[PDB]
Amino acid sequence: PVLTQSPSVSAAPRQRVTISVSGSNSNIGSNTVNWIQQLPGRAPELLMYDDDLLAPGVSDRFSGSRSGTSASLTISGLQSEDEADYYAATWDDSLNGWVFGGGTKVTVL
Amino acid sequence: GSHMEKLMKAFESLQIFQFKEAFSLFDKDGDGTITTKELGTVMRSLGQNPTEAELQDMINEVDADGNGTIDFPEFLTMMARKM
Ligand SMILES: [Ca+2]
Ligand SMILES: [Ca+2]
Repeated sequence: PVLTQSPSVSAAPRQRVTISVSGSNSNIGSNTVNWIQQLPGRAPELLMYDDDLLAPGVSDRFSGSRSGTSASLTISGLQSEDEADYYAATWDDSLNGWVFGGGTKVTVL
Repeated sequence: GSHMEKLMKAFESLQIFQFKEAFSLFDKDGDGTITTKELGTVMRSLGQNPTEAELQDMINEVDADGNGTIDFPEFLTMMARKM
């Protein structure tokens, strides 16, 4: 994976969890970040785009940011339905194509 | 702003990611290529029963570099024509 994500995390309901991703000047440094959510046994879906916008239908408990070569997805009030794998995506100007993180699992206690 | 352009680009990245996961389901090796053997396993998970030569022929129709196996970009061309 060209992007590197923060390690998988376990947290209790109502906790704040922040997943981070780290890239390079040519990808996250120059292009906006999308977040993809894959719930257990479901297809991956778009969760956030343009760094900080919610995809249609997505809970406003999610927020995103981008600074330099880093980006982050915050889940403010963690709930059972958030148990999932989260992937970062962006464009890479040097590879002329989409690049991805290796995913971060959120497990809720 | 360019609201619809940004959203449509994001959905393109989600479509590529979805193909990456599909590729991974073919590439049960994880070696980054789809062989006749792996393609055959997927085709028979569907109802189908191709010969090894027919599987090679499916490969050859998208084999751009000519190494006799399918890599991710060639897989994208194969899915383009199907979809
Ligand atoms: Ca393989
Ligand atoms: Ca090939």
